[PDB]
Amino acid sequence: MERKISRIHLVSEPSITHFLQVSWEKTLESGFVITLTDGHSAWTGTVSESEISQEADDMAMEKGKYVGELRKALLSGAGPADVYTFNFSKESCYFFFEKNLKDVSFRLGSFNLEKVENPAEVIRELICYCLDTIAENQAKNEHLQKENERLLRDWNDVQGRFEKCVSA
Amino acid sequence: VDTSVVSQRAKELNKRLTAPPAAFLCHLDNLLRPLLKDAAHPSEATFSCDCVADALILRVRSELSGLPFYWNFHCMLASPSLVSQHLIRPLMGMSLALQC
Repeated sequence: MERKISRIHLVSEPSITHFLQVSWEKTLESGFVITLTDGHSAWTGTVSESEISQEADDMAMEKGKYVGELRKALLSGAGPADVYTFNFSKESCYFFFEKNLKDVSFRLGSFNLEKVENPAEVIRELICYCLDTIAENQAKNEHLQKENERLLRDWNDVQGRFEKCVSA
Repeated sequence: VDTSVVSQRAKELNKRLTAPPAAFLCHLDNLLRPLLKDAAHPSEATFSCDCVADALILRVRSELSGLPFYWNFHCMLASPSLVSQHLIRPLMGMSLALQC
């Protein structure tokens, strides 16, 4: 099970950062669960494989590149030469993301979200995941730092002995 | 073709594209001019032709930023004056110049 959190600036209110989390089972192809949270009230929704396939077919492009574009869009994988635009309407509960290009936008995709009735739980879960991840990464970093210190000491010692070996 | 027809056709074919006519024509020029000026260019632009009683549909499929871009030319048989002024008279002038 995989999850990715990204920051976004909705064009409707371009002054507050909203946080979008995408959770998928084994790959982005199978489907995913999208949760968009603004810190007070959040919206959640589910997208199945069938919707992705239909969107790809209508878009008139191969599935691989459509999945690549989705990954580069939602999963913060954008490179330098690409600017995207996300849109959300709360009154209609509609979400859609497009790709801007020199005054030419392309409606890459569109989902529908249904509000969650207790934002506290989802906010708490997201913060919990973030804290757990930082803890685990810190553990790994400290471990490999210790390993490198040990190995460097070993290398110093062995080369020091090699000098004498060659001299003799 | 003028601007309104371009905008209508662009909305129809490219359902998910939303651009002003000026930008669309600029992109079409950037897509076509490289091929017309010189071949063997490393650009993705496939062409096809259909036929009807009189008309010809020239279909252009390409990609910009890797995303699809379709256009169709609905060409009707050219008027006698246009064919004359563009082929018959210039070719006669060319022949006379080469003879000189």
